[PDB]
Amino acid sequence: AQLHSTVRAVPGNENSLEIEELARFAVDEHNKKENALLEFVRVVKAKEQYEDEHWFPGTMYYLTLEAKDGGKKKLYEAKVWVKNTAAPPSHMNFKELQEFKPV
Amino acid sequence: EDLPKAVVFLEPQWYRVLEKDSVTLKCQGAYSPEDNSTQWFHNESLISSQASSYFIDAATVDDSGEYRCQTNLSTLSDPVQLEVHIGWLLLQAPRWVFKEEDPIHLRCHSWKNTALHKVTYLQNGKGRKYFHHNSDFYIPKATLKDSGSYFCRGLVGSKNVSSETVNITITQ
Ligand SMILES: *[C@@H]1O[C@H](CO)[C@@H](O)[C@H](O)[C@H]1NC(C)=O
Ligand SMILES: *[C@@H]1O[C@H](CO)[C@@H](O)[C@H](O)[C@H]1NC(C)=O
Ligand SMILES: *[C@@H]1O[C@H](CO)[C@@H](O)[C@H](O)[C@H]1NC(C)=O
Ligand SMILES: [Cl-]
Repeated sequence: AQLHSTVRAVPGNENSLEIEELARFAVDEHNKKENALLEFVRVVKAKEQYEDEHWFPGTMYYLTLEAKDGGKKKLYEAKVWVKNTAAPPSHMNFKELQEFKPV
Repeated sequence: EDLPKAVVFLEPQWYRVLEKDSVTLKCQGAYSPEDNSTQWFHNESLISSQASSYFIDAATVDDSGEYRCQTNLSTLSDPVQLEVHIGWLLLQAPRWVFKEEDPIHLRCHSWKNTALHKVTYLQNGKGRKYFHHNSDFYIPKATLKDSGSYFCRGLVGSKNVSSETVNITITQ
C-alpha cells in the first residue's frame, strides 16, 4: 500500500519475460472486464515502483504496450500491481490490473 | 591532495560474472588533443589495449582480478574487482558494500544459454522476493536491515538450483 516515491525506468530487455507476461495479463484482464478484442503485440516501455516493506515487497508496473484493435495497432498504458508472498503458483500471490487506458 | 583519478566502470555493472559472459570495462578519464589513448592495468600489469573501453567477449577465470586505468588528463584509478565464477546459477550485484539509502540492484544470472524460471531471492535463508520468470531484484533505498548473506534460486532448465551466497554490508 505504501510505495517508495521513486519510479524506476526499466532499461531495454530487463525483466522482459516478467514484463511481457504482465502485459498479456493486463490485456486479457481488460478484454475480460470490458469484453474487448485487443490482441497483444509487444511492450514498448516499462516502469517499476517498489513497495516500502522489507519482505515480499510488492511492485507496481507502469507498462506501455502495443495492441491490435481490429487490426489497428494502438498504444495503451497498463498499471499492474504484483505482490508475491510465496513462490508461484500459489493463491497467496496477488496480481491486479488497476488501470488500463489508451494514449 | 584531491587528484583527478580516472574511474573504471563495468558494462554491465556486475562485478560477479559467469564464465563465457561478455564484460566491457570503460575508463572515465579525459583525453588530450594529441593523446586519446587509455592505459589499462590488470593485476598491476600494463596490458596492450589502449582503447577507451577494454572488451572481453567471453570471460575466463584468467580475466578475474583487479583493473585500473588512466588517461592523459587523469590519474591512475582505484582498482575494480572482477570475479569470474563457474556454475549453473549466479547472484550478481554491482558491488558488495552499499551506503545507506542507496539502491541495491541484484540479478540472478544462469549459465550461458540456459533458461531460468521461478526465481527466488533469499536473504539470510529467508525468501525475500518471488518471481515467475527471471526478473532482477531492485531495492531502491538500502537500509541497515538489508545487510546479510544473499542468494537466488530457480529452475535452470528443469533443474532446481540454488546459487552461492554473497555477503552484502550497508555502511551507516
Ligand atoms: C589476476 O589476479 C587474480 C587474483 O589473484 C587471479 O585470479 C587471476 O588469474 C589473475 N589474472 C592474471 C592474468 O594474472
Ligand atoms: C599527456 O600528453 C603529454 C603530451 O601530449 C605527454 O607528455 C604525457 O606523458 C601524457 N600523459 C599521459 C598520462 O599519457
Ligand atoms: C560472510 O561474512 C561472514 C563474517 O561475518 C563470514 O563468516 C562468511 O563466511 C561470509 N560469507 C560469504 C558467503 O562470504
Ligand atoms: Cl541500476
